[PDB]
Amino acid sequence: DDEFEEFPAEDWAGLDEDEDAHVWEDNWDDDNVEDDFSNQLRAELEKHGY
Amino acid sequence: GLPKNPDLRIAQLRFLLSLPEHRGDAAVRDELMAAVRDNNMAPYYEALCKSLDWQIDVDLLNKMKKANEDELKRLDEELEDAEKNLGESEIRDAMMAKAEYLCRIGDKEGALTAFRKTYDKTVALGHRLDIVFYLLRIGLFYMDNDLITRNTEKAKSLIEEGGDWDRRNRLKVYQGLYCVAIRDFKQAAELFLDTVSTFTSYELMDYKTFVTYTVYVSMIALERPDLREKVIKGAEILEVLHSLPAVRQYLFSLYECRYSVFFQSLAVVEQEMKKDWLFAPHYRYYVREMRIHAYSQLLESYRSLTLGYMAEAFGVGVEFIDQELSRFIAAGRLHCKIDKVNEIVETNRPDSKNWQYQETIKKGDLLLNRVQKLSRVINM
Amino acid sequence: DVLPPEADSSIMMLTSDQKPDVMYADIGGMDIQKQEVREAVELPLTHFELYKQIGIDPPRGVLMYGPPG
Amino acid sequence: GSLLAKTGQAAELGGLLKYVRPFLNSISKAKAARLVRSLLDLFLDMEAATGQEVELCLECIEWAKSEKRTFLRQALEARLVSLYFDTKRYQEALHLGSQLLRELKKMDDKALLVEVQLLESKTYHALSNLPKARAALTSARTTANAIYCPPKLQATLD
Amino acid sequence: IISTHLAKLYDNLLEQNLIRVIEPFSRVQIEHISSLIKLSKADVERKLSQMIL
Ligand SMILES: Nc1ncnc2c1ncn2[C@@H]1O[C@H](COP(=O)(O)OP(=O)(O)O)[C@@H](O)[C@H]1O
Repeated sequence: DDEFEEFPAEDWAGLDEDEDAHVWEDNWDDDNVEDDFSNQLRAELEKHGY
Repeated sequence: GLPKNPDLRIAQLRFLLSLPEHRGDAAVRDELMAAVRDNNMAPYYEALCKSLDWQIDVDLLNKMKKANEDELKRLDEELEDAEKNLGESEIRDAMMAKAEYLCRIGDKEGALTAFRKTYDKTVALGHRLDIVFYLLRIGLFYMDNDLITRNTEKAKSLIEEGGDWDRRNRLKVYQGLYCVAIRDFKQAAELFLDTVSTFTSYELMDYKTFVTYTVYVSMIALERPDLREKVIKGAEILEVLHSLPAVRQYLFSLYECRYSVFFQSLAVVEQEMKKDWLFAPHYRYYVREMRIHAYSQLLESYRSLTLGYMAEAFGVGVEFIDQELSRFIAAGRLHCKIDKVNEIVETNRPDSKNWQYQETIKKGDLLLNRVQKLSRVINM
Repeated sequence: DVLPPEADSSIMMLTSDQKPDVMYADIGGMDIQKQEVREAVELPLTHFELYKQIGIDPPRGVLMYGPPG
Repeated sequence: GSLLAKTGQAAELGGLLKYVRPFLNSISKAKAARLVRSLLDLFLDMEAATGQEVELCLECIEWAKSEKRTFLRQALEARLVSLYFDTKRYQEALHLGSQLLRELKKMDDKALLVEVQLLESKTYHALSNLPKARAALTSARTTANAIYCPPKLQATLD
Repeated sequence: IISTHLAKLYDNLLEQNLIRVIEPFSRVQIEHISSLIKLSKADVERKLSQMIL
């Protein structure tokens, strides 16, 4: 039993936090950055006049 | 089971003061009004982050904590030293009073130590059920998802097997693990529509709050199969929507498929979920998943619905719906394409044969990956 | 081979379930007692879990020694 | 009281009801109790002071409780359950009906129980609580078998 | 049980009228369907949708 350290074993040097520390399953679209939807709908209501 | 429920309230108040900075004036008031009470000094190492390091009650409040904790500690010492009561005796409840003092007054560390001590000491059915409930409640208090999973695993495995008619008193918070997590789609609802509460208004802060969780979970679950015969037929469901008109408003809006009021109410739902510590689907399943179900419901039974008219039938801002459709198609759902040169939504709904055959070839891909992995397992 | 169905071997009636003939409160006899009968239906109406814990021993056989009344 | 109802007066009838209390506690309990009920029903009939009808009757119930006329105060509680259903009250009518049922089932009244159960069935239907309405209605029938010819009540059940 | 049943009955006639006039057509323009039913376009489209969802 060997760990195959011959291949470059660059362990992740952060050791600070787990971003998804829980069992949450992420998606490619789930991690986009926006002001959610409530603010966007408010802006949509404003540009239409109400 | 009443304890740790007002503790849940202060935990939610700390959430409302910490994560959303918009609530920084009223959140301070409710946090202070419930932290000067309830003896929040040991449970104030978390509270010091938002407000000052310590509110100006230090001398009086700490004396109350130390005196109360010492009195219970003296009581515990008397039972465990002067009397040799062991096993099935009153020492079991004496250590429950110790754990209650270390939980309701002291920090969670002492309460957890007291719990784990008597859990390993006595394994009686009633005692084991009560402590599992307390461990779950303190776990959902301090947001230790590891502790919530641990108590849920043992309870669903062996603890709930021994003893019945108490699982009906526990699933409402045993499924809270799925409620706080992303899994609000299938497993949550299937074990959470049960309207058998262990108390009239407790655990999840109310029966009304219990319903709001039911409505949110059901809305994430499904769009419009015979849900009229699943939740709408529910008499207690109709009654509580009479109690909450706004909650009744969007639930009927989704049922009636009237998008003009739905989106405004859906945004209100997302804003309400923002003020709730069960905010895990922050960018996935507040409004995007529900409208994915709604848009799928809308564009199905349609072939080419114009962007301009579907925009006014689903709010305003033709460009806003156009960019929303493009984003969601790129996400994968909303099975359709956009004819930009003519501004048309040409859907592509596969037939019952076509869509299902697509599902089989996908599962064929996954299982070929499985058997190839198993072919790796053999011959080595 | 073994036959799964058992009711039709000698007829003697069959599954009368899933068919509303006389629902419940529509009976003209009101109660007579009908509380021991609802006690009898407690076991079909789940409550076998409530038979334990609560420590009751639910009834098993109900004999009605009455005329066609 | 008959002329006040005929004319439609409210303040005068309210003052008369608040004034006749010495005479109520000088005669037969049943006769005084039914006189109170008749005057209260006549007052609540025409003039719709929704901000005063509930408060006035609650005061009468408190007065009846002070006089220890249990059957009187129970009757007015049933009347306010009916008034609550008339005003589309959500759940305060429900607990009041539940409180009435607990107080009345220990007794052996029959007319009040049928009215309470029927009112409970009505408010379930108003809140669209069909299965509980059916269960309450079935209990209403089981209680209503006692009265042989309540010509108004039998129509209400039907 | 007055507005609710009248609305329920109104839905019944809408469904019956649509189903009665729909057998011949393999593909019919919806403004023609509205003309036969003597109604507007949005309400007929909304009713026909709610039936088919
Ligand atoms: N609502 C009702 N209440 C009481 N009896 C009824 C009602 N409806 C019908 N019946 C009668 O009850 C009878 C049952 O008869 P039967 O089964 O022969 O009596 P037994 O069960 O004693 O042999 C039927 O013949 C039917 O006419």
